[PDB]
Amino acid sequence: SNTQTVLPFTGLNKPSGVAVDSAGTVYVTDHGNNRVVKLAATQTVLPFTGLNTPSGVAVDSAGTVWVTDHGNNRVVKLAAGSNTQTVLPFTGLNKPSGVAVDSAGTVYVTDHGNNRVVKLAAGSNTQTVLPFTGLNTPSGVAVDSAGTVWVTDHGNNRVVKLAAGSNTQTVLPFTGLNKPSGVAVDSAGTVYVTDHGNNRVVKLAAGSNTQTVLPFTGLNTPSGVAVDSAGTVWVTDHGNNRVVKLA
Repeated sequence: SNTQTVLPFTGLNKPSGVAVDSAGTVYVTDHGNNRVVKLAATQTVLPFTGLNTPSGVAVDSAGTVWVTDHGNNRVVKLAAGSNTQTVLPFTGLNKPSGVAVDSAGTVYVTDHGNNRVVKLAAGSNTQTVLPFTGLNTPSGVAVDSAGTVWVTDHGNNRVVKLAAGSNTQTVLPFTGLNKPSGVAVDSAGTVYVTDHGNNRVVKLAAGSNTQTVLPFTGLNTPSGVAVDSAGTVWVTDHGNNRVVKLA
């Protein structure tokens, strides 16, 4: 589509990240109000407590929600319907900026202050550090079925990926990025990036050597992106306190 729609969230303040689950429920981290809200396919506020500028959210097939609680250097999780949040046994995080979960329940976090990406396997209590190199203030992460990890390397204006069990980081052929802030990948392998400083969302179609600019209009400093099964793209339009979607 070429016409966006604005999602009917209310009272957002600098939304920072967005996730969509298999039933089309949209979750948003409302950075300026220290909360996470959700809209089923009238918003609901999830029962997190003591969040400090939440920066990213991910949701798995069971409906468990994970949030990077940036100002408290931690990752918190709510199981579906649960009333108590759990702090995950990550250690050493500094200003965590984003989170993604794969089909296996493995949790990946961009550890922005430490220029690294860390992961916690499902059923594991000990994190591992991924062998990215040269990151600077990584801002977002996405993971696909293959277990390939994509990261927006915000401080170097680039997007990098790491294949599963590999020592090989690939720089994706995006062009002219300015503080890329979020990344999403769809089942076809298409990669979508929010280009924060250029007020645009770009996309590298699977197989393509050059990026395409999605037809959003009016964005201001977009901060995060999620894609669903049907290729609908959701973007947190941070500067306008709103969330937009494009079919």
